[PDB]
Amino acid sequence: ANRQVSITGFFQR
Amino acid sequence: ANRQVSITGFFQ
Amino acid sequence: ANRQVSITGFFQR
Amino acid sequence: MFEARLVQGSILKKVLEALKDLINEACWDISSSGVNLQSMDSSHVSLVQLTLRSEGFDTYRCDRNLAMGVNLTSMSKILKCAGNEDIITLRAEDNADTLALVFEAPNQEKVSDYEMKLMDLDVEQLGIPEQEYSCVVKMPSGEFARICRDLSHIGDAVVISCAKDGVKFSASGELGNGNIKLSQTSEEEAVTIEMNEPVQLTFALRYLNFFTKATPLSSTVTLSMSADVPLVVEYKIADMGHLKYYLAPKIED
Amino acid sequence: MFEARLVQGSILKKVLEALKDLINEACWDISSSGVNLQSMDSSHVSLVQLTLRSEGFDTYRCDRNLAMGVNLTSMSKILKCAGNEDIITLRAEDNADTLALVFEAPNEKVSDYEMKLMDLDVEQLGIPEQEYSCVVKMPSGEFARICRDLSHIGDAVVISCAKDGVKFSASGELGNGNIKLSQTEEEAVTIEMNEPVQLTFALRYLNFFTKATPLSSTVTLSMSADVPLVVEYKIADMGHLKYYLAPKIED
Amino acid sequence: MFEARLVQGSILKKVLEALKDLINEACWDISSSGVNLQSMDSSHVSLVQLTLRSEGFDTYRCDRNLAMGVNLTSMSKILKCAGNEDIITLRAEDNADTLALVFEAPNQEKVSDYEMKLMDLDVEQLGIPEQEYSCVVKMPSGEFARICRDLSHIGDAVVISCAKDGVKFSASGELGNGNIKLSQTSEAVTIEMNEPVQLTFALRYLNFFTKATPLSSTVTLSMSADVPLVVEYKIADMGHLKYYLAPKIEDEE
Repeated sequence: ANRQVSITGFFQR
Repeated sequence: ANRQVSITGFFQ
Repeated sequence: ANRQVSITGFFQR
Repeated sequence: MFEARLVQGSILKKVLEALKDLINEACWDISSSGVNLQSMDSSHVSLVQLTLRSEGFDTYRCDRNLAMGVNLTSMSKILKCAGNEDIITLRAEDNADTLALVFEAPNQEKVSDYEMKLMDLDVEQLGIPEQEYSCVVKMPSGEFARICRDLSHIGDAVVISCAKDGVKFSASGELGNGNIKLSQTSEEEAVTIEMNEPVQLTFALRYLNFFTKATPLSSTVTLSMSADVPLVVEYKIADMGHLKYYLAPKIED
Repeated sequence: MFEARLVQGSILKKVLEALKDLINEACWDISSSGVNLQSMDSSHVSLVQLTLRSEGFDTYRCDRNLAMGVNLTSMSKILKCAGNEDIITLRAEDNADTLALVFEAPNEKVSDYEMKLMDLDVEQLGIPEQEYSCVVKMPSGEFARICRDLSHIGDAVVISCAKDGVKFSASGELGNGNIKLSQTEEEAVTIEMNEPVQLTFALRYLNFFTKATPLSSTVTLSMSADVPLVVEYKIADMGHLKYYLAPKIED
Repeated sequence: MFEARLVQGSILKKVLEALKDLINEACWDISSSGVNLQSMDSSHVSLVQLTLRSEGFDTYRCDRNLAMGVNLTSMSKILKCAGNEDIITLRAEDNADTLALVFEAPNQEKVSDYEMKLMDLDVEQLGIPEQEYSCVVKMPSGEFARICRDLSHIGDAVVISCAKDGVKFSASGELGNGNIKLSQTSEAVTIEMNEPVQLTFALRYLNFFTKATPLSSTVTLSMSADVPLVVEYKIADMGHLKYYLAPKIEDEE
C-alpha cells in the first residue's frame, strides 16, 4: 500500500 | 449534399 | 436600498 | 391595448423553450386574429412560424394591432418564473414599449407580475411561397426527436429518402454510418406517409435538433418535403394554432 | 466525552447541505442542552444559528462541554457517505482533536469516520433580542421558488409587507417583476403586520438560506425597519436553523 | 459470416457502458462458443474479461472465427442509438472490415441499421494464471458501488481487510479517515475466508469496475495475498464480466 503495480508484473505476455 | 444553403435563396 | 451592509454593523460582539 | 388570458400557460412556456435557442430577437405580431411570429434563425438557414389563434385563448382582446420586438431570451427567462399550472396573461399598451406577464397561481393566493422591456427591431421580413409537397410524413414527435438525436452521433447531416413504402434517414462519419427506416402502419403511435413523388434531401441534424425542442408541444409532428425546397417541420398546438420550422436543404457544388 | 445517537440521520445530512455553501469553517458548541452553532457567513453579511436540542436525539450524552472547530466542507463530504436511513452517531473525546461519525445501516454494515478537528478563533457575535413588525409564515417551497424566480430578474429583492399581504420585487436589464402573497395547513400563508415594512436584500444570500428547504415544510420570515431579516426553518423536535441577513442600505 | 440476435439488447448497452471508460480499443473474439473479450486497461493496472456464451443469444451463428478490433467509444456511441427494448443483432462478414448493428424496435415499424468501421489492432495479449483465492465475498453490487463511492471522498486508495467474521474497507486523507465493515448474514453478504487477507487498491479503478453494476444484482470479490483482486459481475445466462486489478505494493526503501 504505497505504489501502484501493473498487472504485467502478475500476468506474463 | 455538400453545401448548406440559406433560406433566403428559396424565398425573399 | 443600494449598498450591502455587513451584519457586524447590526450585531455587536 | 392588448390583453390575452391563457389558462394552460405551460403552452407559452413550451413555446419559448422551442424558440429561444434558435432565435435571439423576434417580433410578435398581435391582432384580433391572434398572436403570430415569423423569423429566420440566426444562421439564416431556417424560418420559424408561430401561430396562436385568439380562439385558443380563454380571453383574447386586441384594440390596436401590435408589433412587439421581443428578446426571446429575456422572455424565456421571465417565463421560467411561471408554474406549469399558473394562468398566464399577456397584456400590453399600444403606447408603452413594455409587455406585461402576469401569472396567477391556481389557488390564487399568489400573483406574479413581470414587465418586460420591448425593443425596436427592424427584422428582415420574408415571404413563404405557398407550395405543394411530394411527401408528407406524420409520426410521433418523440420518435422523430430520437431519430435526430441518434444520427447526430453518426454524422452532421441527415439524408431523408422518401419512397413509396416508407421513409429513410441516414448519415455517415468517422465512426462509420447508419440509417433508420420507418414504414407505414395499418393514433399518435402510427406513421402515415403521402408520397406523390420519391424525394431525397440533405439537412443539417444540428438544426433539426433545434426544431425538436418543440416536441413537448405535440404528440405528433408532420414532415413535408419536395425536390429542391425547404423541408417543413410542423408541430400542432391543439386549438391554439401551430409552430412551423422551415429548413433550407444542403445543395451539391 | 460526547456521544449522541440520531436515528433520523438524514436530518444531519440536510443540515450540512444547508450550511456548507454559506460557511467554510464553523464551531460546534456541545453541552448537556444539545448541539449549537452560530457563525457569520464568509461575506460577513449574515449569521447562521443552529439549534439541536438533546431531547431530539434518541440518545444524548455530554460529559465535558465541547467546542469543535469543524470544517463544514469536510464534514459535508463525510456526511454524504451516509444513507438517508442510517443511524448516525456523533462521538468525541474531550482530549482528542477529532470527532467521530458512525453510521449504522438499518439492516450488517457499519461505517466509521474520524474527522480531524481544528483550532478556530472564530469571531463571536451576539444577537440583540428584539421585536418584529412583521412575521410571515409560508411553505418553504414557495419561498424557495420566489427567490429563484426573482433571481432571474435582478440581484436584490425588495420585501414590502403591508396589512393585507407581502410583496417581493426586483428589476434589471430585462425589465422587472414582483410576486404578491396574501393571507388565506402548511400550504397556507399567515401574516402578522404591526407596522408596514420595506427592506432590500440580496437574492444571492436568500438563495443560500433556501438550501435548508428540505428541513421543513414551512419557513417564517421576520422583518422590522432597519434590522437584519430573520429566515427560520424549524427542525421538528430537534430545534431549528436561523439565518440573519443584513439589509442593503441607501447611500 | 457472423450473426447473433440478442432480444434483451439492453445487455449489450450495459456492457459497453461498463467497458468504454476503461478501454478505448479492444478486440472481440467471436466463435461458435460465443463472443469473448480480454484487454488490459489503458493504465495497464487492470484486465477485463467479458464472456458472452452463444447459449445466451436467442440466435447465434458463427461460420468463421472472428477477431474484431473495435473502438469501444464508437461502439458505445452507436449503441446509445438503441432503445432499452430493441432487439439488437450483431452481424459481420469474414471479408468485410466492418461490423453491423441492427436494432429492431419491439413493434417493428422501425429498424435502425449501423455499420461500424473495424480496425487492425495488435493488442498486447495476456494470460491469466488460473489460481485459488483465500477470500471470496458475495454482496449486492449496489452496496459495493456505494462503498467505493463513499471511500472515494476520504482518500485515493482502499485497504480491503478480510478476516473470519467479515470484510473491511478503509481509507485516509486530508480530511481524516474512515472505514466500512460488512459481516456475514445470519441483499445478503457471504464470505469464504480460508486465510485472512489484506490488500491495497486504487478506488479510481474500483469505481470504473462499478460501471457494471446495472448488469447484476450481486458481485463477488476474490482476493489472495499478493495477487490481482478479482471483481466479477454475472450476466445471467449470457456469461460474465471480470475485472482484475493489480494491487499497490509497499516499496520498501
